[PDB]
Amino acid sequence: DTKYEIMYIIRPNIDEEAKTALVERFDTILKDNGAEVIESKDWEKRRLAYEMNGFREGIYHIVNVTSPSTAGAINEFDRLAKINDDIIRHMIVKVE
Amino acid sequence: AIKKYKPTTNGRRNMTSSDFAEITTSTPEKSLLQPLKNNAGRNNNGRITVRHQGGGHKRQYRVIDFKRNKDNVAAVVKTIEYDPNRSANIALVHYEDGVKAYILAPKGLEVGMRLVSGPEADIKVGNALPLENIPVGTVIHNIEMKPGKGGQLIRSAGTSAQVLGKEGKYVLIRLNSGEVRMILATCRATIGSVGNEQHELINIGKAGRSRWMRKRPTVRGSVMNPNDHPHGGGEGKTPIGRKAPVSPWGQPAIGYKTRNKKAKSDKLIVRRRT
Amino acid sequence: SQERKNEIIKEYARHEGDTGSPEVQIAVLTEDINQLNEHARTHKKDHHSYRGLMKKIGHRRNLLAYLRKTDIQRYRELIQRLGLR
Amino acid sequence: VDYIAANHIEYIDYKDTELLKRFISERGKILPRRVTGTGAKNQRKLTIAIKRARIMGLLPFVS
Amino acid sequence: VMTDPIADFLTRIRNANMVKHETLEVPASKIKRDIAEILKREGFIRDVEYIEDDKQGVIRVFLKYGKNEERVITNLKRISKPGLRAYVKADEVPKVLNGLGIAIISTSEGVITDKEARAKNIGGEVIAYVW
RNA sequence: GGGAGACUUGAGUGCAGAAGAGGAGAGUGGAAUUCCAUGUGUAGCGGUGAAAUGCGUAGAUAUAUGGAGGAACACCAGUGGCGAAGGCGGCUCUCUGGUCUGUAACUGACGCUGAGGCUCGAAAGCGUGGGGAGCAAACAGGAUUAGAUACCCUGGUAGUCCACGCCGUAAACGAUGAGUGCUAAGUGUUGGAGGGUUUCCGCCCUUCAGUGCUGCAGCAAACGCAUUAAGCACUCCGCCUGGGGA
Ligand SMILES: [K+]
Ligand SMILES: [K+]
Ligand SMILES: [K+]
Ligand SMILES: [K+]
Ligand SMILES: [K+]
Ligand SMILES: [K+]
Ligand SMILES: [K+]
Ligand SMILES: [K+]
Ligand SMILES: [K+]
Ligand SMILES: [Mg+2]
Ligand SMILES: [Mg+2]
Ligand SMILES: [Mg+2]
Ligand SMILES: [Mg+2]
Ligand SMILES: [Mg+2]
Ligand SMILES: [Mg+2]
Ligand SMILES: [Mg+2]
Ligand SMILES: [Mg+2]
Repeated sequence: DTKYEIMYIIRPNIDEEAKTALVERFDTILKDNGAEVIESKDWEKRRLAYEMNGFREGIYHIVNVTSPSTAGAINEFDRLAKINDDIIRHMIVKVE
Repeated sequence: AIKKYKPTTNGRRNMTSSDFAEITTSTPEKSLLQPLKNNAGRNNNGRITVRHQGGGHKRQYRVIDFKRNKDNVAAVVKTIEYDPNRSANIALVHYEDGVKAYILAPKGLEVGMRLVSGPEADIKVGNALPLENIPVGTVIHNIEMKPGKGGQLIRSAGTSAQVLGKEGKYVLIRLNSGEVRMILATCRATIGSVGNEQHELINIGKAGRSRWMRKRPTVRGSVMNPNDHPHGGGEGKTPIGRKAPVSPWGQPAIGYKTRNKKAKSDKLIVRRRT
Repeated sequence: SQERKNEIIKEYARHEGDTGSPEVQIAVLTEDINQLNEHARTHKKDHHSYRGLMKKIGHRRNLLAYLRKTDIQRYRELIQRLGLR
Repeated sequence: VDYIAANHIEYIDYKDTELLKRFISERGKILPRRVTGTGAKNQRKLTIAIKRARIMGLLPFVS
Repeated sequence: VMTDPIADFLTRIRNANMVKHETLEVPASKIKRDIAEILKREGFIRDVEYIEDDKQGVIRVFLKYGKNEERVITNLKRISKPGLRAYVKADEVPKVLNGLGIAIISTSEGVITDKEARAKNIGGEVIAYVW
């Protein structure tokens, strides 16, 4: 399998329970599409080096995952994350 | 795809048509067929009101569900079928409760897709949602201008529109024509673009084929008599010989805009094109 | 896949532990050639990868030529097993 | 001195913004490996990590 | 790929001789040994020895330089090549430098010099000239 | 040369590692330009050797806020890397080729070259359909000039980008075919490998394969080439036989 790391920025305004619901929704997306969510953490809450979508602040949440390369879980996360408004920016990188 | 005919005859020469590969059956739904008569461009007065129409092949109307307001259950795409009345193809879909219907076939539609309608529907090709629930940047079709009236815009083969943004109770849309305008957010649309994108590339090939498609010959005004057309008359071939080319009823034909100047939709039209 | 390569090595091995041999090499080359043909059919414009495929094809033909030169019976058996011309 | 080598870290996360900040000049521009005394291999890895950090907003593009 | 180890042997000798190296080494082959021993008994090369390894063996040649480091071997030349073979009849055996040099020939009587070949009145394949 | 054996060096596979703008597909980030909208704000801005065209009192340039969208990927960056060549530089992921270094388990000459064929092949160009900010043949205007169908200036269409399909040419160059072996050193640098140290980092020694520079013998008409030969040799291929006409 291949190991991915997904760090995405939730807009800072979000409520705690809304944030928790969003986190679990995206974790469910990964699992159902065929990935193995081996870790999901709320990494930090940081100011942005530059304004992103008009925001200078955000909540960085990390998700370490490991999925078959052919599985479309990563691709589906990209699609749904891009569509969703809460998440500002998502980075998916292979981790060796 | 488009198949080109070998030049076995002058008529057949340069002719092209669609292979109809996507079409999966040639047996329309008896339940949804309705009769249609060829008006041949004649109104209740019986006068020819629109020229160059009539003749051609007999057609049965297929009842398309432009409303897509059955949000209760998903509809499974049973077949892709050819529709004589529209450039796009249609899709027969079964609702899990047993209601059969036809929809426009979006680009990429496949038999077995389980489409859904309503606010909770996912953003998938063929699903129908109110415009408010469609994320910006989405490509859509079968847009309705008045809620509940059914899709009216973006229904020809290969056409598409894009959702640009929201404001107030309206949603900004770029139409296939390139015009940018506001549309009531409560209106619905279908995710995707109209399939059969290749339709425009067909080369009709011969006059008889136009006749099949119900187009009667078009006669240039320049070869009519003066009492028939403003361009008529004159010895030999003649130029326009007027201030500008005009229709048979004197309406200028090149660049003269005909949209009503006090149209109520000017408030909603943001940027015009065409 | 390394796992796939090992399994095919075992199937066509002339004897125990035989990795390099006309039979094993040709079979592995054939599998990669078929697999890479699908990739090329998907990516018509991947000319660099396609040259790799052509080098593989040439190498496999050379091995087959050598094998037919040496042992015709093994050559006939191998083409039968692998469905080659 | 190759600071990366001295620290003996063969994995250069694009999240260790503190680690990255010691390889960029003011204005956010990246420093030459000849300036920093580091190796070529680690220089390439630093470039990738810094660029990833910039795209995710951890580091500034300019200023 | 190497196509004429005999020519390679001759060229190894020529290059080593040109730089006045004391010794040289070559992969061992029967015909190479025949040429080496011919040169040895003709006094061109100082000494010859053979080593056995697990590839094909090795042959080491110690070059001969006269007084004042003068080169004994003026040059070597490959006559018969894989591209074109050179066969000479008994009366066609050549003389290198009017006999001062030698011509190594392969015959049904073995690998012999030009003098020996014409003494036996047999032809063969002219492997090389040396002088 | 032919037949029957044997061998492992060449060749390839296995196994353990290394780097990389190699290719393809779909996404995505920031600076800038231009344009759009609206503030502020008034007399120019722009440009040249000097000018003028041009834009600006219908309020320009500038200026702040955003918005739009096209293209290229600053810094890193390096006779650095990769590719057979053309060529490949933002980042991510999917697919994918090749190369190098070890080990020596495997096959046991299976190799080299390669007419004819086939594939790839910068830029421009062509076809269909897209897209189109900047730049820019053509072209327009202002200058220069004896003239200026130019150099210069202000604009600017095709094109430059994308998908598909053609086209098959370049100073497509190292103006140096490929394979192999041999023949002083010195010094850089790329990716590995081993040892001797070193607490580690690191430094010393050996070596594999690139990449530079310097430089022996040798070669050369000279210029220069010199283990990345144009030196010493063998194999195969392509090609040359005074200039013009061409
Ligand atoms: K998003
Ligand atoms: K025709
Ligand atoms: K139709
Ligand atoms: K007509
Ligand atoms: K007339
Ligand atoms: K690879
Ligand atoms: K074009
Ligand atoms: K070196
Ligand atoms: K002549
Ligand atoms: Mg008409
Ligand atoms: Mg008439
Ligand atoms: Mg009239
Ligand atoms: Mg008239
Ligand atoms: Mg007339
Ligand atoms: Mg081009
Ligand atoms: Mg030429
Ligand atoms: Mg070197």
